[PDB]
Amino acid sequence: DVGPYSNLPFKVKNRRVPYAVPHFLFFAIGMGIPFFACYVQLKRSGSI
Amino acid sequence: SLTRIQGSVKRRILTDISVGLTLGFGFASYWWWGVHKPTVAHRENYYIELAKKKKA
Amino acid sequence: QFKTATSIAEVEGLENLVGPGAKTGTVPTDLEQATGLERYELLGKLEGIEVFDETPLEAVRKGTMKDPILIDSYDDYRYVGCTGVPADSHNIEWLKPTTEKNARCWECGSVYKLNFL
Amino acid sequence: TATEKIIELQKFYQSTNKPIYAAHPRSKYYLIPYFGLLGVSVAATLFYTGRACFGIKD
Amino acid sequence: DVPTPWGIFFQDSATPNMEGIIELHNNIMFYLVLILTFVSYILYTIIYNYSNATIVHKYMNHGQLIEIVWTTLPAVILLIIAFPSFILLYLCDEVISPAMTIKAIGLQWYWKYEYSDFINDDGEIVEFESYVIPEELLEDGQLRLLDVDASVVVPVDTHIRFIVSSADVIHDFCVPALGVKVDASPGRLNQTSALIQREGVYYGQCSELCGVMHSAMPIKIEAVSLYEFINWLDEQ
Amino acid sequence: EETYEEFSQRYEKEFDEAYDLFEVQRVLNNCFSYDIVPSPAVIGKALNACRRVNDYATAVRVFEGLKHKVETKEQYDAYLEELKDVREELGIDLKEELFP
Amino acid sequence: MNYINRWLFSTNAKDIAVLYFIFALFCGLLGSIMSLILRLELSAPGNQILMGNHQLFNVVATAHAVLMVFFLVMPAAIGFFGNYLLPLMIGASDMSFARLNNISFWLLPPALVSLLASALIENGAGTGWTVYPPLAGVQSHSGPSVDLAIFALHLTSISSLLGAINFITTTLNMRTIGMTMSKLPLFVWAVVFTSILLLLSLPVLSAGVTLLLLDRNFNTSFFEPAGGGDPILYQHLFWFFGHPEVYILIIPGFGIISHIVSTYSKKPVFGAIGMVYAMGSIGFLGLLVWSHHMYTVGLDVDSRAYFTSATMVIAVPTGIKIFSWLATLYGGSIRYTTPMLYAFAFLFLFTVGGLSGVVLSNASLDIAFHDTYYVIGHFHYVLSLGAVFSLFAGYYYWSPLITGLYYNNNLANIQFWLLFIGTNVTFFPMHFLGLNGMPRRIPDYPDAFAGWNAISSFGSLISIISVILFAYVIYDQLVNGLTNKQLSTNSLFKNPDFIESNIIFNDNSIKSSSIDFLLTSPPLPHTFNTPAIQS
Amino acid sequence: RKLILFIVFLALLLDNMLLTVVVPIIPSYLYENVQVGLLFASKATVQLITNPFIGLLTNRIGYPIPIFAGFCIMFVSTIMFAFSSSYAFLLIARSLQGIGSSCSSVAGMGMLASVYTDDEERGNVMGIALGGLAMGVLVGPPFGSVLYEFVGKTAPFLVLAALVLLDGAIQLFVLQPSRVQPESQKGTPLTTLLKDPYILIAAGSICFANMGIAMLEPALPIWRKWQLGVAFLPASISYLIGTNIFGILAHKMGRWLCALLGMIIVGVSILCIPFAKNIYGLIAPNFGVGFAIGMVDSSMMPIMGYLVDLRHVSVYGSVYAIADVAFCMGYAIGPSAGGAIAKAIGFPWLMTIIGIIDILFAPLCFFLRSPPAK
Amino acid sequence: NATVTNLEKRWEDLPETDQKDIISQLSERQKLPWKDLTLSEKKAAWYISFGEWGPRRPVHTKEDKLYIFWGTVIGIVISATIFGAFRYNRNVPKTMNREWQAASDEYLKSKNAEPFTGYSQIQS
Amino acid sequence: MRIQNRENLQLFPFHLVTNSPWPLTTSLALMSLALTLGLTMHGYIGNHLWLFLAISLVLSSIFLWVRDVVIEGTYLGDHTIAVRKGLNIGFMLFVLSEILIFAALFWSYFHSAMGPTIEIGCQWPPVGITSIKPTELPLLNTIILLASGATVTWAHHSILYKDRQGTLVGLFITTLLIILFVGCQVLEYTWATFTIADSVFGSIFYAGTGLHFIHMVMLIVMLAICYARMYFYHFTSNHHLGLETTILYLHVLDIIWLFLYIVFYWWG
Ligand code: HEA
Ligand code: HEA
Ligand code: CUA
Ligand SMILES: [Cu+2]
Ligand SMILES: [Zn+2]
Repeated sequence: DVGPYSNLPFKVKNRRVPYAVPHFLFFAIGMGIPFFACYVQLKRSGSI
Repeated sequence: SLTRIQGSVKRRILTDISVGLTLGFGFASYWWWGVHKPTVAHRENYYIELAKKKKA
Repeated sequence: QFKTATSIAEVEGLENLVGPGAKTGTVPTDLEQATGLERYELLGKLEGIEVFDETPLEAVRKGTMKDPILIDSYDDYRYVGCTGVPADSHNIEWLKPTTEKNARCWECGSVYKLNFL
Repeated sequence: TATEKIIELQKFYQSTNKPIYAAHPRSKYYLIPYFGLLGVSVAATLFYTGRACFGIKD
Repeated sequence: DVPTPWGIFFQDSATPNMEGIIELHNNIMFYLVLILTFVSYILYTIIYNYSNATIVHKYMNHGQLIEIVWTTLPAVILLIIAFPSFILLYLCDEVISPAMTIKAIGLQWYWKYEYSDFINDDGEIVEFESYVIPEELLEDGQLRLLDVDASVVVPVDTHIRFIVSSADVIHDFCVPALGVKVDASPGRLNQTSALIQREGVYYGQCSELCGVMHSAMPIKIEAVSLYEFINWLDEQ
Repeated sequence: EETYEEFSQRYEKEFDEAYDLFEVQRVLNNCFSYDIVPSPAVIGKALNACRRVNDYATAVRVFEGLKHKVETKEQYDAYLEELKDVREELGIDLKEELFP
Repeated sequence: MNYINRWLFSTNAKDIAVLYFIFALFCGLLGSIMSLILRLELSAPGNQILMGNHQLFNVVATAHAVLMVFFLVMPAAIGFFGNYLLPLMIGASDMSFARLNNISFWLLPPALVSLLASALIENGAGTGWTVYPPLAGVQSHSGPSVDLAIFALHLTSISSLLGAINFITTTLNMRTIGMTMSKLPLFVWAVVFTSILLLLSLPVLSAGVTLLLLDRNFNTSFFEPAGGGDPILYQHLFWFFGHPEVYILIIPGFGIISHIVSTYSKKPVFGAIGMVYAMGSIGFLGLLVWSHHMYTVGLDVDSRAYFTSATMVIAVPTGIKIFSWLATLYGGSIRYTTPMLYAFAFLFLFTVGGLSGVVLSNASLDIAFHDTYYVIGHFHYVLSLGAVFSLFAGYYYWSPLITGLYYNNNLANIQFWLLFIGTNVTFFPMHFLGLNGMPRRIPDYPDAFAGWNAISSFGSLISIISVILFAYVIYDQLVNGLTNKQLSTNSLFKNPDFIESNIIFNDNSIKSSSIDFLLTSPPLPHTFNTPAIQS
Repeated sequence: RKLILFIVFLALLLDNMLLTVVVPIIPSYLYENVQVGLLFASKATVQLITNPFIGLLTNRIGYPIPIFAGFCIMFVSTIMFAFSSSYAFLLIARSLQGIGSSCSSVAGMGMLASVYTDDEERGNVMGIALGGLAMGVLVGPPFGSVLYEFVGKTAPFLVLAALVLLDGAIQLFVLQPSRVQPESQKGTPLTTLLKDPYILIAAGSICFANMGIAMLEPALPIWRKWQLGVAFLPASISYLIGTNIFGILAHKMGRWLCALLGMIIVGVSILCIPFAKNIYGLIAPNFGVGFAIGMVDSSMMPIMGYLVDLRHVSVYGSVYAIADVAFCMGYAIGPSAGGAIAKAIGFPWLMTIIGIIDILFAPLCFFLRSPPAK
Repeated sequence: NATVTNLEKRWEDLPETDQKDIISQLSERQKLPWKDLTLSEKKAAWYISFGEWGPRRPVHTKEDKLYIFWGTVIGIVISATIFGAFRYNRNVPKTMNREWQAASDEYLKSKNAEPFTGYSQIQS
Repeated sequence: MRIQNRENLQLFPFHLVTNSPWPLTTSLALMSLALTLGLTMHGYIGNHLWLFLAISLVLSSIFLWVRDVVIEGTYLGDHTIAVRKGLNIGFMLFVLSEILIFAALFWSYFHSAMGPTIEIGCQWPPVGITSIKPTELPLLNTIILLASGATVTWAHHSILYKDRQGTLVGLFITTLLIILFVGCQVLEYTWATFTIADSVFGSIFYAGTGLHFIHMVMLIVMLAICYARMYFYHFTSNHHLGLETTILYLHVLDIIWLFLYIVFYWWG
């Protein structure tokens, strides 16, 4: 099954949910994790 | 004659290394005679007048 | 797992390279314990045969289409790197001779053909 | 047989059809406790590292 | 002195050491500008002449005269730079007779100054401590995060030796205009020297990290004349 | 380390032994890759090699490389007054007369 | 079960590089967002986003340094480009110790969890990237925060050491039939030279951090000056790792640039032996100078003199590489593809970054620049504009050969221009702020430093847009990647020569100097069955 | 004062570097027991002849003039290396280098002893001073081989001459040898020093340590191309580490015990040498030998001055000249005698005899635990 | 004539089985002595081998540079719009007012500060 | 490459390792060890039965690696002349790394000893700290280590001359003679009058002479695994890489102990 989409750990075609959701969620979580820590530590010390 | 050309790249290298240094020295003799020396002159003339007032 | 070989003419696979065993009360020798790609080396070096070659490419003659340099391969392709006829003149240029096409080495011009074994 | 079983386990590990760590009829005793206790250790260091983020102590 | 809004260059100097630092920096910038202009011109030439060219020179790859000329020239520049650097490093220091000593202890989030001289027979040594004025209590015209309640006061034209130590963590004494940047470790005494040529006010800030309120630890030095120093010392 | 009169003999010899079009284009590609412009005699051999191999485009692109290798325009116009009988006998037409 | 035996229980070296890439993207997104949080608070004077917490500002900086130095640049530069490319270029099937490759990969995810849990289980670890001893005690940081951040520098150290040993032991006895160790490509030499520095530098860091841990938790008084210890010791034991580390990030980049300069300007590299000896000298002289980081601690007057001399000697070896790249580019033909734009933007910005370093190596001038934004602006050009540019160039160079799918040229050019403008707008005014006297690691600043701080906060919003466009470029590469090889001639890595016909070119298209670009479009799992031959 | 130690370090480093750079190049002139022996002996014999005269002259004139003279002789010797194309001319250049090496070593050691009066400080400074010899011998051969293979012959000598010129500029800017200052009072004659036994055991401890080395390098099977660069590497590192460690540890441990242990290690390593029958087997012993030699230097060199300050007059120069003569006594006699013994009995037998003598002489250093005061 | 005339407007549209027929008809038409070839064949031979089709096309066409330029402009206009929105909602301390930065000027004038280039705290 | 039936066997002498589950499991055990050790020291756990489980799991994972590393050389038979050289180079580059963690601790001993601070009265081993006499038990340790260095050579010169009883006895004596070192140095840690927190002297002495202890438990394990693998006929007279790998670890530790006895016990 050697070919162009054979060495990738994730499936890109012939898929129930379109690949856009998995692609966008990765970057959204990556760019949203550094805000949750700030929220937790701000709410742990009085400030809103 | 006009049908015997032997060296062309070497002269290009020599004319391009002898112009990248003239420009460099031009842009470096403006930092030391147009940005540096007058500042020191102003600094010294300020100090050669702060002492005359104290003397008087 | 089967009949044991005594020279590399009777080695038809990994089934012929088990060998007998040592006797109780002795330090076993390498002819009494060797199984895989290890014993093949032992059986080759006791005769003068080197199983794993380390001989570089031919740098004696150039290559013409009528008379090409023959590279031996067990597949349909083999990567060959050319460095020249005097053997270090040409820089290193890599080529992929194949069973349907020949490499030609854009700078010096050597042609390489593939012999399938 | 004798202490030279080496010419009998070399005909076994070749022609096995199973991974090398689960081929002998002894690997169960090593592999069941290990994979059993690892899933307890990794499930206890994720209960105290989420229970500490909330400020709970013992 | 005080920083200016859209600053580009150093603050004004008031001690010989900062003047030497400025001179050495302006000496090095000469060679740095020359090298940058050379590289920029060569890149321009490559872009203008050799962009999508028909002829490829694939046999000029060795060099022997030119490979010695980018290996020896840079060394000469480094030696020329290293001469004045060593001269300044060994020359400028407190060669003769320090005249006053100020011990500056850096606690957690303020400063503590002692004048080691002016001692009575009973240990009446002059001492005070410096805090930062909060933004709520500033008067009309004071600088935010730089004005303090007590400020170091020194005479003009006098050698001053600062001895710096620490009580909690590693702080760092800084007065940019005066050319003083020394460290404050918990178990060693460091020393620096300063001579002031003109009267005025000199502001400074801490450098090494020490915790939450690392941004509120200003330093303020006034350079009064001798008569005003004598009058001020007879009140504290 | 090679002189003009050794370059202009080695490449004549290499051009008088090419047997295909790949070899002709290879030898022409590494002739225009030195600091020496090829002599008027070497290009005379290159055109005969292109005639044995039966190629027309290569015989016209050869003249267009001289226009870029030469420093000025007078040298180009001096090459074309000595490589003129070779053109009007073989039949090669310059690109500025075809307007391709 | 086939998935688990190919992507969790793995031995193939080219299947671990893809996991390294997918991890590096995540750990480079986190650090960039944590940097944007910093630059949105340093915008105008006062307390803007983080309401009054000066803690949670130091934590952000520490997590931004540790994440983007240890979790992005090292994994990308040693794993995705070293594990994947070295065996193919030297002609070996797989590495010598594959299971250590798997363990080196898999020690990183358990290291990210500790760092992320060291910022939520208490106030945090606001000790700076360099965890200095007298502040990182149990009087200022009292909790399991610094403890859990010291453990994220142990697992990473183990991974780096096991990778270095494998790289050194693979390039010695796993070469092809005719590759002596003087015909090796430049990238392999760079990886070997960095793997030696990793061996000779990591143990000192491990000893220092372990001693700090013992001082915190087992009251041993190594660096407490109330029992006979000195904090300065830690500084030594840290900075012996500090300077070699800084070169480990940059030597792998250099070789990458070399390949690009050799391929899109059709000329072999000027003086390869000179370049290998230059890399060797840079590696060797990176161990004999480490105390230019500490001139203000109170050293002798003859220890400053030695280090001010031993630091300026490194300028000689790097000039050889720069001038060699210029000489390589001089005579040949240049076609401006997207890797070559990055290669060109690395020869100029890195020079600007390294030239400011010669101004800070002097012991005399360092009393005006230490703990100031001059050092910051110095190291961004060499880190942010020197290494990340090389990573992007390597990606745009080797992505088609690895995945088999092409990418849009126009969006790549747009991303490059936006990154260029943003990085040159964000890091340059820091020089002016440093010259005028602004210290490091301060949330709030006096009223005078406002203006430039408003200009450096405008470039970060241009760089984040470049990151988002990079995400979309990856999306457009993965989907409809087969039909993006006819839009532009960027796909071809070498174009026809002047005399070469199109018909002859289409029959003989691939010309290279290494085995890298002759392989199939996605490389085969087992690439070499019969050994490769060299003359 | 530390600049003084730096000057002495530089002098020793440059001297040993110019002494050792040749072995990359000696095969070209030569093309080996007998031919290469003269190259070794020429420098050592000339140095041995010239040490006592410099030791005597230092009292009359002082230190900086001999230091600068050794400098000038070294520069002239480098230039003479540069323009040599015959086997005979090399010997003359070697012999000219010998005087400069002798003068630099004797004057530097004596002046370091004079300026530094305390015992522990004297040992600590002399260890770092002696480290330069090991560092230069480490650095020389690779440097010479690389420039010979790349730039061609006569380049390494020009580079080393440039480095020498830098050293001379430093010496001029630091010491400024402009005036002549005779010492406070004349020292004891060399005959009186020869009468004293403890100084004799101190000299013999250094003398017997170098025999195993001096007999070995002339006979190594190295006289491919890469082998010449790495041939002398291990002993340099061992000597460096040994000197640096034991210059500090000697005072607290006790110098007699350190000397005893070092000589025993020398004997053991020499005895272990002839077992090996391949070139690589020579790697392991050499380290140990080098390390041991360093100990026997760092503990035995300073004590000379101590004896001078405990039973004679505090005038240096002659005693450190005695130490240098003992140091050089092995390289002048070795190649011109050992081969004869090699013809007489054998090579391994000679090595075993030398090792046995080294082990036997070890107990005699116990006598230096405490000497009678004057 | 029609088969070869004006190949500059048809070559990239023909299939790869009608392209290998023209090449195999100009290769048996070039064996004849030149000067017997028509001008159209001379143009076709030059175009088929050395022409701006296939692997000889430029990386950037005229309609791609405008695209890149107007993609960068619209990527710089969005950062400006996002940054301005974060600029109206700020915490402005009491000190950043013109009537407060002119009072510090009198203090810095009385205690002579920056006798060189200048002192001024007015930045609105 | 012209032998008759050559395509039936590999064409290159290198090992293609099969898929294994151990790298992931060791990482999962080290994660648990790290988090539990970081938390248990500050509360949050209480019970000390989790850290022990983590350490036991890590050790068991290493042992399960070495099982598969032994079945691939003795039973399957994939260790050619190239693989053995690679393994030797690997072990050398780990010994080298483990030697450079002792240099740091030696530089932390020479940085305080030379220049003692004002707080401690300027003196090594300071007032109130009676050092360990170097004419006692720390001589038996040196002599036992020197004897052990000689007894394992009689075990490697009896496996090349084909003597079995004479290769088992040597290894037995070596294993029973490195246990006495640990026993002596665990009895000298209970007859001492200074702990790890009484000085900078009692904290660097217990941190360079305590890592050696951990490294010599490893030799006991390695020598047991080499006696048990010789009793069962696993070693040929020319293919034994467990003995060669173990002998280069004993001699290095002896050389290191000869530096921990003249710099820590005599010098003061
Ligand atoms: C990653 C890139 C990188 C590299 C390669 C280096 C290596 C060098 N670094 Fe290092 N440096 C850092 C980034 C880097 N550094 C960082 C981040 C720190 C610590 C910051 C912190 O801890 O907060 C540090 C540490 C550090 C400091 C301490 C800063 C301080 O005092 O606070 C200094 C200056 O003192 C410095 C300067 C230099 C120099 C001169 C080099 C040289 O190797 C650079 C050589 C480059 C050139 C010389 C360009 C050559 C170009 C030519 C055209 C040659 C022409 C010839 C000449 C110019 C004569 N570096
Ligand atoms: C790794 C090097 C690195 C990187 C990437 C960055 C990123 C950025 N850094 Fe720098 N910065 C440092 C070096 C680096 N920094 C260090 C070491 C510190 C800590 C110093 C300390 O401890 O005090 C620091 C901290 C730091 C601060 C806080 C300084 C302080 O108050 O003390 C600031 C601004 O205040 C700043 C500036 C910026 C900005 C605006 C960015 C942003 O512009 C980010 C730029 C955007 C990118 C670089 C995109 C990244 C690309 C990807 C993620 C894709 C990767 C590509 C592939 C995998 C193919 N940095
Ligand atoms: Cu206080 Cu910093
Ligand atoms: Cu540095
Ligand atoms: Zn070729």
